[PDB]
Amino acid sequence: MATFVELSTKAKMPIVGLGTWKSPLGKVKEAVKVAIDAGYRHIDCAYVYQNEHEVGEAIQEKIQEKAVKREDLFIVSKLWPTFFERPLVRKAFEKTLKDLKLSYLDVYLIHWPQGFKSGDDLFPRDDKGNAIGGKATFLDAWEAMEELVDEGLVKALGVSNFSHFQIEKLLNKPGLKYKPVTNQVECHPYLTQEKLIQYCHSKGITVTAYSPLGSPDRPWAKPEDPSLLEDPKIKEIAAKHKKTAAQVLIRFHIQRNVIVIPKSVTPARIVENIQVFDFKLSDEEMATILSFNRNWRACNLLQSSHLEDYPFNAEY
Ligand SMILES: NC(=O)c1ccc[n+]([C@@H]2O[C@H](COP(=O)([O-])OP(=O)(O)OC[C@H]3O[C@@H](n4cnc5c(N)ncnc54)[C@H](OP(=O)(O)O)[C@@H]3O)[C@@H](O)[C@H]2O)c1
Ligand SMILES: C/C(=C\c1ccc(C(=O)O)cc1Br)c1ccc2c(c1)C(C)(C)CCC2(C)C
Repeated sequence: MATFVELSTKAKMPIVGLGTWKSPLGKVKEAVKVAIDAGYRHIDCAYVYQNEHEVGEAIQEKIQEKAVKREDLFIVSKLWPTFFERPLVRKAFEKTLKDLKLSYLDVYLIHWPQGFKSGDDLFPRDDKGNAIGGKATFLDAWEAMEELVDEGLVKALGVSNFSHFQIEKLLNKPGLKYKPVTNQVECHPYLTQEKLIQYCHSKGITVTAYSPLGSPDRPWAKPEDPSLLEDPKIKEIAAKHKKTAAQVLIRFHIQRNVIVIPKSVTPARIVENIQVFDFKLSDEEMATILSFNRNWRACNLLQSSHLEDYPFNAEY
């Protein structure tokens, strides 16, 4: 049973959620069911994961068997950047909600700030594999998303992979109806996001940490790339508490009041990843962990730097 981070809307977002990127069909349903049993109330989803239909099946199953009430679940999905054109925003959302078998989402995020070529090719790219842009912007998309909140289909809106410049562009848009309640970005001891977190918090925006374990199963991983779970200095701290490295990496975010969404389809690990409310990292331990900041991203497979609004060039 998790503590919470309060949003600007006063809604309570569970500080630990379940990630579902690359959760396979046939394992993700069981993953969601084990997580709800273990006390997870926050599930992080996306159109682009192409598994929301199986997540929906699992959620509905657990609501049916009285394991959990809808209003105690916090469901998040994301709009993919091939759907920034107004009518596509609605159609994309409708498929997401249809797949999830829900009547509303708790938060709906812009997945990525750069617009891609519009339509149902989710990864439009040239021969060399660089992304093909579209003319619709994240501001166009936000406009259409705000309707969903007007209609009660989404409780709050958010962003993902935005630098502070792009959040400024959003916050400083004349005639804005709803503000982002969270910015979901990569965060872990090698990418501590100190400036970005400070910025978001000062604007009443929470931060959701993705890839908190360094996404160890990412396909583009080189053995030279650092590994957090195998990091001796992380493992020292885990040992001190007789906890696992994974548990330390998750607890790190909790103690910064940052929401964190570790992904697993392994029942033992799903349970392990929420056993993080019975210990506390000392100040010196937090300081030590923060010192590991390398500014290293597990997640930037996007050959999209040539397009406008690329978020990762900025200092923060
Ligand atoms: N907004 C975005 O752009 C964006 C981008 C990336 C991710 N996300 C979200 O954030 C979530 C989490 O990030 P991520 O999936 O990239 O990587 P991650 O959560 O850092 O790591 C997941 C990997 O670690 C393994 N694992 C999980 N718990 C473990 C434990 N206790 N001990 C050892 N290994 C463990 C998992 O294996 P098994 O699954 O085989 O157990 C999986 O291979 C995603 O699922 C997604 O919902 C969002
Ligand atoms: C994999 C993907 C991005 C992506 C995937 C998952 C998540 C997430 O939230 O977990 C988040 C994200 Br963000 C992507 C985006 C653009 C492109 C590609 C993949 C490939 C590599 C297929 C070709 C080139 C382009 C640039 C079109």
